[PDB]
Formats: sequence, structure tokens, C-alpha cells
Amino acid sequence: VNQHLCGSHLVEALYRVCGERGFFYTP
Amino acid sequence: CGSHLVEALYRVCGERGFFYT
Amino acid sequence: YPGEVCPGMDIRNNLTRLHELENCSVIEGHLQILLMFKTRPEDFRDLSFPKLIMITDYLLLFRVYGLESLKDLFPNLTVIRGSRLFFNYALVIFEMVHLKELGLYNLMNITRGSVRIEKNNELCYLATIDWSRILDSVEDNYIVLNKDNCPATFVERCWTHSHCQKVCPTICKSHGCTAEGLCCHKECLGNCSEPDDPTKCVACRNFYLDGQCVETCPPPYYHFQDWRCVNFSFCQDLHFKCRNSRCHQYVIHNNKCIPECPSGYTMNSSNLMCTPCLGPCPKVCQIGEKTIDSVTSAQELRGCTVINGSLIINIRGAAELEANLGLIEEISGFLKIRRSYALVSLSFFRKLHLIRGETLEIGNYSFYALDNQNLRQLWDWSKHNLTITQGKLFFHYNPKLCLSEIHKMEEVSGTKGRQERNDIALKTNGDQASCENELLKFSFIRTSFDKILLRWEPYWPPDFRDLLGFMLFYKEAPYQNVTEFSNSWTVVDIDPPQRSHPGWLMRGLKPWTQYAIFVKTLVTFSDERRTYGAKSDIIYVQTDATNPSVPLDPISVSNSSSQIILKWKPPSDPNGNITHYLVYWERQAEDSELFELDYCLKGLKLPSRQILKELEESSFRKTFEDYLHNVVFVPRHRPFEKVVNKESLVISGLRHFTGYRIELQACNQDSPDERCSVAAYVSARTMPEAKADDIVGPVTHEIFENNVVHLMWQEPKEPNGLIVLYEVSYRRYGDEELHLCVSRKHFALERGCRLRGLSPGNYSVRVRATSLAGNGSWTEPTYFYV
Amino acid sequence: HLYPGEVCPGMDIRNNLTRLHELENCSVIEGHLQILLMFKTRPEDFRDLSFPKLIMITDYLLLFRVYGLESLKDLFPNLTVIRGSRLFFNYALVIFEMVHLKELGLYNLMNITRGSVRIEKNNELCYLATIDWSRILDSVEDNYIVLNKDDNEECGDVCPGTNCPATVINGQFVERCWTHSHCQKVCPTICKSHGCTAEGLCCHKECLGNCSEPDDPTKCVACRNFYLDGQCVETCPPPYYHFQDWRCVNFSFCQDLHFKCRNSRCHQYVIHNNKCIPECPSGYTMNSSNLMCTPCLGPCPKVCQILEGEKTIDSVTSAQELRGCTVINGSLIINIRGGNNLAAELEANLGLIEEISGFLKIRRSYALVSLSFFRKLHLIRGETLEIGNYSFYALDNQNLRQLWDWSKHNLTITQGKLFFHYNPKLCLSEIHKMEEVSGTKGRQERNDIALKTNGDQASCENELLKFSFIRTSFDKILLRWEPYWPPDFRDLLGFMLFYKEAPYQNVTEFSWTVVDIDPPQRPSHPGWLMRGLKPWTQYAIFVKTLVTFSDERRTYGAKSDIIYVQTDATNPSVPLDPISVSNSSSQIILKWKPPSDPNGNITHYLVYWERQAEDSELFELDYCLKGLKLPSRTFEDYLHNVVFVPRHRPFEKVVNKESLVISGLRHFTGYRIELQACNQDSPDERCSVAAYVSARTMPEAKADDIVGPVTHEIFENNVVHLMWQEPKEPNGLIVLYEVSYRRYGDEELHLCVSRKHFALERGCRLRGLSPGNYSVRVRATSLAGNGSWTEPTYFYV
Amino acid sequence: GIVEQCCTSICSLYQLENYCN
Amino acid sequence: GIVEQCCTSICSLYQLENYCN
Repeated sequence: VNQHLCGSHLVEALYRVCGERGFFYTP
Repeated sequence: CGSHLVEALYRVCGERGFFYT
Repeated sequence: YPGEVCPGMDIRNNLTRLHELENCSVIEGHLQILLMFKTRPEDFRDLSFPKLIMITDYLLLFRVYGLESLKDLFPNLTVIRGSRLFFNYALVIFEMVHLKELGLYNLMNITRGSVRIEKNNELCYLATIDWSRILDSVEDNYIVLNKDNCPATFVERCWTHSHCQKVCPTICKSHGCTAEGLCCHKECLGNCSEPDDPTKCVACRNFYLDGQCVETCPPPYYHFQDWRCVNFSFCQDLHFKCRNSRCHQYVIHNNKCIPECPSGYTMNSSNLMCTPCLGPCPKVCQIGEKTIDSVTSAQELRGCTVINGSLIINIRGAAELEANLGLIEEISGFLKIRRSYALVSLSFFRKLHLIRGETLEIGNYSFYALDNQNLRQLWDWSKHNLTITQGKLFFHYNPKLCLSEIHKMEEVSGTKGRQERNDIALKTNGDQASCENELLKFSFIRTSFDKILLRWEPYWPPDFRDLLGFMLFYKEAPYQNVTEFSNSWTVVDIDPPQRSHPGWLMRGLKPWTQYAIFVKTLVTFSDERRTYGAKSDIIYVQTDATNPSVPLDPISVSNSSSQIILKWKPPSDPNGNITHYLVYWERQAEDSELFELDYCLKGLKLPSRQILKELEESSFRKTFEDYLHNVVFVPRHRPFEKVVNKESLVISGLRHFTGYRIELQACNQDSPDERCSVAAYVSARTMPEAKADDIVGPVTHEIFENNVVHLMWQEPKEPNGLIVLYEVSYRRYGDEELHLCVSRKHFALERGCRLRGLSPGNYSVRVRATSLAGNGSWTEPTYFYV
Repeated sequence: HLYPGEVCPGMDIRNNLTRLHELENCSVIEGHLQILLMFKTRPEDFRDLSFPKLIMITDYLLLFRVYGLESLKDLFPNLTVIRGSRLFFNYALVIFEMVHLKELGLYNLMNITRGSVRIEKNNELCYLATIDWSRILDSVEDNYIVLNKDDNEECGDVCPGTNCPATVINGQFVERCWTHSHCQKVCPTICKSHGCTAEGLCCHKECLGNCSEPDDPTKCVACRNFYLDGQCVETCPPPYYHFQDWRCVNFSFCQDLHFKCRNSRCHQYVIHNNKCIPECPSGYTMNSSNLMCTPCLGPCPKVCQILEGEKTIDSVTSAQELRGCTVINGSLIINIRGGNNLAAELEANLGLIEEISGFLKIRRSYALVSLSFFRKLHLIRGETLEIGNYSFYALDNQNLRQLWDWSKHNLTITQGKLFFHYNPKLCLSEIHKMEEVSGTKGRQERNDIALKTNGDQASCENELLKFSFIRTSFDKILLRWEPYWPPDFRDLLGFMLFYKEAPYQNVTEFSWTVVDIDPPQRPSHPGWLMRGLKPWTQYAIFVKTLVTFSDERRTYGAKSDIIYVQTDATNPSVPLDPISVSNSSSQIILKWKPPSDPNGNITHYLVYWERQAEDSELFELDYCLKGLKLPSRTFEDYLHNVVFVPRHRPFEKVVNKESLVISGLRHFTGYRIELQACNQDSPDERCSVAAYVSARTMPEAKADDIVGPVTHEIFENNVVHLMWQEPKEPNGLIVLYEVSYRRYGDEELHLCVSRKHFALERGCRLRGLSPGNYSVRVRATSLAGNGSWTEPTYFYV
Repeated sequence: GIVEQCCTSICSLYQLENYCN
Repeated sequence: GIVEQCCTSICSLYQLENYCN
């Protein structure tokens, strides 16, 4: 599903995609 | 007004004419 | 008749315009003598127009300096027809100076009207003029503020010191008397060159033709202003004179050269006949250019249907603009609108159909729209009909006018390619007109007498945050012709739904009522004003009905001792189609306390009968919201009736003087368990019978051996309500009529009365029973010897 | 007190609590701690964790999307003040998208040095409004706290009042309570920032909020200016240098820091003015050996190049990275969607710049008032022209008064074109002055400047208008002003009359009724007489002149000032609430409210009165027959318009009183009273309308009672006539006399004597009386009621 | 017209001069 | 940024793990 995700919907979409690994950040 | 106003208007006119349709 | 026709005119500021009356014999119209300020008595003691005889309408004298005696000016004025009465007056005299005497002895009759003569500080002979002989309507005169050999009608009637008011014999009512006083021709009036001769008449009683006086105009000579006869050609020429001059475009109606065609009648291109045309078919009004600046700028435009010119409206300002306008259908020239501030839309042009635009605004723009702020809608091009003959379209600086509207005139007016680039400024127009209008569909509707529940599709822009919220536009729709537009349009905000349809319901609604509803949204436009909105088509809903209101003004009168007629009014709240009326009536019991009251004592009396500051906060939240995201992420029962079709009623078969209770209700339903209003209550008593209280029945007396008489009589068992008591008058031979009261208890226990110790002799018996209606009848004399 | 622990720089925590151990010995953080990505997190995951060591944060604090947490006191209960050196989008503290979080528990925090706090979308938090920010924050206006538990519910609070301090929020006291367990500590007003100890003994001038020993820098919990060896110091003594505004460092430290970046990837610091500065401003270069940057012998500006030459400025943190900049190698766009002013920090971070390689653009910014904060901007080359070959761009700017004080500010633009659109409060005068000052008059084509949008609500007529004639009257007021004429007469289209009622003198410029006036012919004073003005009422008036767009020309029109005019006085309204109540047989109390419309200040009240009289029919009606119930008490217009076508009752003055009582009033008699209010008495008195009212005093108890003795006369036919005088002084009058005469040992007879019976018959006569003793009592029934019965008249016939 | 401009309201000399030729 | 990537444009599932560990 490709959609203009932004806001909390964007965030929940991200956690759907990842969360088994953690979201990247600079060390 | 009325009685007076007619002369009030006349004094300021008389030679130039009083405009009419 | 030697002279000129002398159209009505006025003279001002000097004697110069007076010379134009030298060759005048009959005035066709009205003359006005006024503003003779730079004038002297000498300049006019040597001027006269003896040729002048007739004046049609009236004369006006006001503020004339110099004139001393008017006999000199008009030595031969005879009749003022009074065809046009100035301020319902055939003659006006006001503010007269230098003038001493009337002098117009040559006026004998006036057809119609009256004369007002006011402010005459130095007028003479005020009581020596016979008004009744001259004026047919004398009571309308207003002669106030004045200095006040021959027959007396007793004061002699004189105009001047030398010649008096000529008194023709009463036989010459309108013939006119000659020098020796002989009735002239009937067409002659006042005076005549030869008695009884239309050819020698000085005046024409009803019409004039060829030096002769006639009552009527024979063809081809038509009636000319009720005073002379003219054929068609000359009347044509003056009509055509108005064609190529400034005017009185003449027409012949009823073979009369009246300046105006009468109502419902219209000009013919061929002939001057005011042909029928239902309601005056057209109403073109000439100008060719006139701007419209306010309400009064359209004063003469009332009733205009065609404009043979162009309009440049600039209203620097409600429905008052519609009533003035909208009567027009075709406009020969162009239409230009500019910066009319308070112009939300051009709805009020109802009749606009066609535009010639042959006269073109500079740039050959048949249309010119500029600086139009609030202009939101032109017309409902889905239904309205409009077309342009030729010309181009100018539409600039209209920030609140959707381009879709612009896309509609060329497809409606047939001007698809007439324009060119930049004829419509793509950027100056509709900058604040958000007309993306994503169709919005209601999902569910529930209705009631008061509470109607709505529900509509939840709609979403690509960013859900963009939605500010919903608001429901609603207002009662008596008709079906309703468009949005300073406007009422009751509307209520709705917060966007959390993320089922949003939905909403209303209160305070009036049962059996149509409502018109549409919905729009609020979204903060992007950085490029890409609002991308959503709109709902207007919908109409009609709420159901309920219990109606009470019928109004329930009024009943006892038109007879048995007839009770009711009147009322339809209910204030039908609340649905009222099926019929509910009526309930009942015989009412009267008071029983009167049945114990003993009225023989004292007590004989008988009771007879703004926004954007919110949008900042919305944008503020998302902006902060967005910023962190970039930061954080790393991409490595009773007798009743049914009154139907009636607001009155009659009930008959009722006993006289009988109290009643009347119940009236309204029901908007008949068969299936009527919804009825609550009752209207009025009390009714018929008139009493005229023979019900009369004592009917033989009177029996019993004289006792100790001089006691016992009274037995039959009361009228059906009285007027009831009988309060019996009045008795007994008189003996040589005595007077004594009076006796028999109470109800007195007639109950004594079955009449018990009179004891009566003087010897022969008495009389007269008993009258007093019902509620009043006294009945005295009994017949029962003479008895004791 | 000293800070036992490490500097503990500012870091970030994500996806698990594994990183938490880094807080083992952090007495204070030297940076910002960012907390988020707490998904698989539970309330139970937290209760065993706490870092009481932490005290103060230099930069800011970040909380976002953390699950299970319910309160922070259970973690960091010794958190005291936020320096806010590094702001996070003009905010020093954000708590966003919290679930399970209920109260904060940060009762150990007193003030914040700098920044604001925003709380939103945290739908479970309580104890929010229960805290006074003014103590907590040196400024409260910039806080943003919405869309949470408290504002969508009414969750209970437990103020620990059973005592906690309460302060006025708007007009009422509220216990400033942190939790049920804690409440907002309030030191005395003397300890503005240093705070006090628990009992109020106020701390040292080096303290901030908390201190163990009052008046002791060595016992300051929070170092207000700097930290040095457990002794807060206003300044760093030599050789120790000021470091990050909070601590003092020796030369060895600063040099070591510089070395570390030297041999690494950066912020290699220098020394300047007793501070271990990262990078010193323009004009300096750090030497070979020592780490100070001396004023160079040349123009070496502190050049701030731009990543891709494109940058937006939207909040404080967007700009604080530009501090000390003078040269920008890029273009700039400004977009702050606030609602609150930010010029204070704006001038601090900005303005020090002079030249921009690229362009400058203003867009969507709302609370900005003027561009004065650009202190030193003089030349912009604008190499990278804004799209469309532009160097300046202004768009959707809602509060811009001016751009720069062109009296003193000097500006130069090289290339490009300007852009001004939808700027409702910035008028063309400024644009013209700038473009002539800029030197780019002949560079802007059509549509580069929108005429209608820009400064429509602004008003820069810059020309005053004078009233050639002034006059007031009853309700109409005539004014005439001078005919104002631009050299191009055509620009003028009329004059707009703005008037409005003016209750006071505090009247704003620019309700507010408007009137249009036609342009005069070209004496010619346009002027106006206005109508329908309520009497005795102040009004404010001024006019505006309408001109055309005036783009090639500069005809900016003119205006007139606010004039406070009141209308005159007149006859007042009717006096209100006139009542008529009697308190005595000669005293009646009279009350009246003042008129609704005095129409000029009321001088006094006018009242009149008089007494009525009884009906004559009352003297000739039988008072014993049934029905005895007595009450208890233009041609000139047409002619001239056609002719000429253009080319004593007792009273007294009631002054400043609304209550009257009158004496000497006849007992039980009606009176007719009229009343007026007067707003003009001495100079040909002007009063209100007559206020009719009527009152009758209550009846007296004696007048109805019969006076004088009663006499009997007996005739030979055993007929008795009784003699008695009527009470000629009754309460109004007497209608009838009730005569009650009996016999000794027998029954009683009652007789009717009406007024006519008494006067005509000299009383009453009794016929048919057998001999015997009689008891005759007479009662004269008045308008009031029953009189006193007379004594029995004993006699024999 | 002129009557209400002059006595119902006040008319100055400019009205007087406008009400003639 | 990233907000431009999904809210303005349309994000493809490949683009997302670039922000994931």
C-alpha cells in the first residue's frame, strides 16, 4: 500500500515496517 | 425658508439669471 | 382662427421671453409668469396680447415684480380648459408684489379644477369676484393672506374700478353671451363674433377645426389633446420629431394623439396604433452610457426591460438592488462592472438573456469585470440563459471568483474563441475562491419532527492533518430554487472525525417543513494555495408532521334559542395537512346555589346571561510535528362532530337559555389514530324563550272563614333557566295594588302563598314569575269577596 | 555543592534500555538527552530504574513515543534547572506522544534558564495546570500545552494541602501542586532566582533555587553562573577560562580539546577573552603556538558557507547555528509559522550578517513585525537568483509594518527582481522608498508587485486634512473640510467618512460606520452634514481620501484626525417607576426612577399634585337597595422645487432626589400627582413629560365614627323621629347610617339612613311604635367602612 | 430638493449660487 | 528530509529500511 503517510500514521507505518531491528541513528 | 428663502436666493442672483429646465 | 398654437412655456428673469407671445392666440399647454425680478411697472404698462384667447392647462403667477394690473396683459383670455391642473389647481397665485387689481373680467367659465391665490399683500376687489359662475368646482379654492351699474349675486361683482364682472344670462350657461347678452353657439363660449355660429365662435366648446368650433373630431382629423382636430400625418411628424430630437414620442390611441400608449398597448412600426400587448411587452430605456453608483442611480430603470446602451456599474456599497434591476433582458451595448465592493453575486439579474454588445468597450470588450472582491457567482448557468452577440471578455482582479465560473460564460454565451490570451487574467481572479469541490455524498439520513440525523462520507486530503473540520449549511427551503451566496445561511461547525462516518443531528426543527442542506470542508491550503477541497451538492429535506395547533379565535354566538353558531380560525401550527376539525359540545349544568337563595329579601338583583488566526495554530502544530520527524530519522362520550373544510359551525336543537361547553380541536389525521391538537373551550348559552317564563295555569284561591286566602297557581314548568321568585300584585275594590313576593321555597312549601287577615272586600290576583331571563307574566285577576 | 560525576555529554536512547547504563555516574549532562523508540516498553520495565545523580541539562530534553511510563519522579527526581543553551525548535523541553504517563513528578525543578516547553498529544497526563510556570519559567507566554488528558477530561487532582502554597492564576488561588505527593515549592519573593532553603532562609547570590546551607556559595545546589571546585563563581578566575557558560577550565583542558579535534575528523576550540571559544568571530586567526586568535592585519570575515546554498529559518534552533556569521555563501528563505514574536532571539543570532551570496525570501511568516533585526545587511549580490530571476521575495506576510528604518538603515542590492504579494499591512510607500534606495527602480516588470493585496489594511496617506467648517446641532452636525487636490485630479474618487460613538477619549485609528462623499467640482470644500445623532453623546470622526492605484505616480492621498464631538442636550425621557403609596393619613411616599434617556445631565425633577373630588351621583343613590357595594379606596415644497432648479398647583423642585413624601394631606382622599425630570432648570427650564399618578391616603378610624349625641322626638300617634348630627368630617364621606333600634325585652329593628334620607328628612322617623323602652344604636357607614354605633336612645311612647 | 437642503437643513452660499444660472 | 519523502511524494517500501538498523 503506497500512500502519502505523514504524522502518527507515518510513524505507525514505520513501526509496521521495522521494530524488529530498531530505527537507524548516528552513533 | 419659504417667505425668506426666496429673497435669500434672489439677492445672490438676479443678473446671472435663475436656472430653469 | 388667427394665431399660433402656443405650446405651454414659462418666462424668467426678464421681459425678453415675453415678446414670444406676440403672435399667440390660443395657448396649447400652460404658461408660467415668474422670476420677474429685473422688471418694472412701466416696462409692462405698454405690453399686451389681445390675440390670446384660450389656454389649455392652467396659468402660474409667482414672484413677479412690476406688474400693476393684469387686465393689460390678457385683455382677451376667456377659458382655461384646465386640462392639466397645476397641483390639482387650474390657477395658482402666490407671492404677488406690485399688483393691485385682478383685471381679468374676460374669464367667464372654467371646465374643471380650482384656483389657489395666496400671499397677496396688495390685492384688491377680493369680495367682488363671482367664483361659482366661473368655477364648476369651487370648494377646492384656497384664497388666504390677502389685503381684504352691475348686478349683485348682495355684492356687486367687479374686477376693476371701471369694468365689472360681466354677468351673462343663466340661460347662456356655456353658450356665451354677446355684447347685448344673447346666448351664442353651444360651441361658442363666453363671447362670440356672431351669436349661434361655430364659424364665428371665439372659443370652441369641445374641439376646434378649420377656424370653426366642433364638439367632436371627424376622421381623418383625430382628437388632439381634447381641444382640436388633426389628421394622421402631422401627428406622425411630431411623433417622428421626437424620433430625431431630444420629446413625447406621439402615438394615436382611440384616434387621439396622446403622447403615451396606454397600459398593455404597444407601438406599431407601420401605424401609430397602440396595439395590445398583454403587459406592456417591452420597455427599452435610452440613455447610451450611464454608470450605476447607488440605489437612486436606477430610479428611472424601474420597469426597463431593454437597454439601448451600455452599463458601467460601480456600487461602492441587500435585495433592494434586485427590485430595481433584473427587469432587463437585452442590452444593445456592453456591460462593465468595477470594484462594486458589496457585490457577492449577480443573481439579481433575473431576466438577462441577450446582449448585442454592438457598442464595444475600449478593447472591444462586450464585458468588463475588474476589482471585484466579493463576486462569487455570476448566474446558475445550468439553468439561466445568456448569450453575447459579439465582443470580448474582461475578467481581472477577482480574487474570490472561481475560474470554473469563467469557463461557463463562453460555453453559455457562445464566445468560445472570441477572446484571446490574457483576456482573462489567470492569476488575478479566484485567488481566494476555493472551488476544487470534491463531490461530497451523504451516507445516511434519519428524520423526525424536530431531530434529523445526518451522516456523510469521511473524506481525506493526502495529509489527514490538512482537514480543519466540517460545517453543515442548512436553512429552510420553502421552494426548490436555492443557491449559496449579508446572508443568513445558518451553519454549524463540526470537528473532523477521529480516525465510520462523521454524522450530525440538529434540534429546534419545525415539523412539516422543507430544508435545504449542503456541506463544505475546511483545509489549510498548501504553500501554493492548492486547497484541494471537497463540497456537497445542496440537498432538500422535508421534515414530517406532528400534533397540530389549537384552532384560533373560537367564538360562538347564540343566534337563536336553539341555534348555536361557532366561529374560529385555522390553527397557527397546521404541522402537516390538517385533515378535519374535532368539535365536542355538552349541555352544561347551571348553579344549584340559586336553588336555595331566597330572593324575597334584599338581594333582588338577578344574574342574567478571524478564521485564519485559527489556521495558524493548525499549521503551527504540523510544522512542529514535521520538524522532529526530519530530526529523528536518519537514512544511512359526548356529542361530537368532524368539521371538514370549514372554520365555522352551527349547533341546533338546543333548549333556550341553556348553558353549554364547547370543545374544538384540530387533527392533521383522520383514519389512523389522529394526531389531534388540544381543545379550544368556549361556553355557550342560547337566548331564552319568549313564552317560557310566562305564568301559564289557572290560579286557585281558598278564602278561609277567618279571612285567610291560600294561593294556588301553575308556574311555567319549563322556565328560562329557572324562576327566582313570583311577584304578586293584589288589589281590592277602592284599594291600591299591593305587592307580594313568592320565593321558590314560598311556592314550594306553601304551594303558592298563605295570606292571612285580609280586609273585607273584593281583591285581585296578579302573579308574575321572574325567570333568569326576567319577569314572566302576571296572572289573571282572581277576584274574590271576603 | 560540587557535582560528583562526569560531564556526561548529551546523547540519545532508542529501541531498548540497554543504553541506560551510560547514566551510571552522570551528576549532570553536558548536552541534550533524547528519549524515544520505546515500543516494547512496559510500566514494569521502569520502576526499578532511577538516576538521582542527574541535576541539570545544558541543552534540552526530548521525550517522544515512549510506552509504559507513568511518571518521571520515579526516574529523575533530582532535576532542577534547564540551561537551554541548545534549543530544540525554540523549545527547551518537549513531551510528545506519551501513553500511560500520568504525572511528571519533577518537583525538584525550580527555573529554566532559557527556552520554552511544549506538551501535546499526551492523553494520560494530569497535574498540568496545577503548576505555576512563572516560578518555573522566566517566561510563560511561549508555552504550548494542548491536546492531552487534562484538556479533554477532568481528571482528579490531589493537592497535598493536608498546606501547599496557593497563588492567583487569574483571580483565584490554586494550590500549586506537583502531585498528590508533591507540590510546587515557593520561596519568598526576595529569592528571585537563587531560591531558599526549606524553611525560607534564602540561598546565596551564587545559588539557584536549591541550597543546603542558606547564604553559602559552597552549598549552592545549582551554580547560577559557573562551577568551580564546588564553589559557584560569577566569573572564572585566571588562568581558568569560561567554558560553555557554566564551568571554568584551565589552559591544559582547552588545548587538549583543540588537539583532540586536530588529530580527528569537529570544534577545535580556541581561547579568547577568558573563554574556551570554539570559533572566534571575523578578523581573528589563531596563532601557531598559542591557541588565541588575534585581530588579523586584514579583512578576514567569519564566512558561513551554506550547504547547497539553500536554507530556511523557522525557529530559534534554525538560527543559533548562524550566530556570529557575517558572510553567507548561499541564499536564504524565511518562514516562521508562529503567532508569537521571536525578534528577541532573532536579533541576537542574526543581524550580524552583512552580505548574502544568494537571495532572501519571506514566506508565510505571521508574527513578524519588521525586518529591523537584520542589523548589518547592506549589500546582497544575490548571485543565485530566486526562481524567476529574483533576489527578493515576500509572500503571505501578515504583520509587516516596515522593513528597515530608511532614515538610518543603508541597503544595496546588486541584481535580480523583487516580489511582494498578499502583504495586507505593508503599503507601497515602503516598497518605493526601498527600490529607490536599492537602486533597482528600473528592474521590476509588471506583476512583480501586487497593488491591491499589499497593504490594503495599511494606511499611509501621510497627509493631513483640515476641516474648513465645523458645526454641531441637536441631532445633525455639519462639517466642511478643505478641497484636497492631487496634481492628477483624476486619482480622487471621493472621501470616506468614518464616524462612531466615542464613549471615552481612548479611541483607535483605522462598528465604525462609514459614509461616502462625492468629489467636489473644480471654494469646493467637500464637507458634510451628518444626521440622526443621539443627543448629548460623544462621537469620533475622521475622513479618508480615495485615490487610484497610483503606481507610476505616488499620490498617496490624505486623511483627517479623530475628532471627539458630543451632541447637545434636550428634553429628557419620561421619569421611570412613579409609584403612589401612602404611609399616613397625611403622608404618602412617592418614588420615581430617573428617565431612561436624560438627554443631558439632569438638573432636577419637577413634580406637581392636586386633590380630586367625589362623584355627585354618590350623593343621590340609595345605599340599601340591592347594588350597594361601595368601593374601598406642502404646496410650498412643490411650488418652490418646481420654480428653482440647480445649475398654580402646590409643588416644589425635586433636585437630585427620587423619593418624595408629602404632608398635610386629607385623610382618605385621592390626589392627582404629575411628575417630570429636568435636565435644564434655570435657563428657560427644560423638563421631562408630566408623569401622572394618583394616591389616596388610608382611612382614619375617627372620621367614620359618629359625633354628637342622639335625640328622639315622639308624636302623639306614637311616631318617633330620631335626631342626630352626621359626622361632617368623614374619611372622604359617609354613604349611609345604620340605625338599630330594639325594644326592651323584645327583638331588634335595623333601619337604613342614606345621605339623602338624612339631609332631606332631618334624619329618620319611626312610625308604628307601641309603648316601651327602646335601645337605638346608629352606625354611619362611610367610604371606609363601619362607624361607631351610637348609644341606645331609651324612651317610652 | 432645494427646500429641504435650505431650511430643513442649512444651505450655504454655494447652494444659493448653484441654484441659479 | 523524510517528511517530504512520504507526505509530499509517495514512499516505496524499499525507501523505508534506509532509516532502519
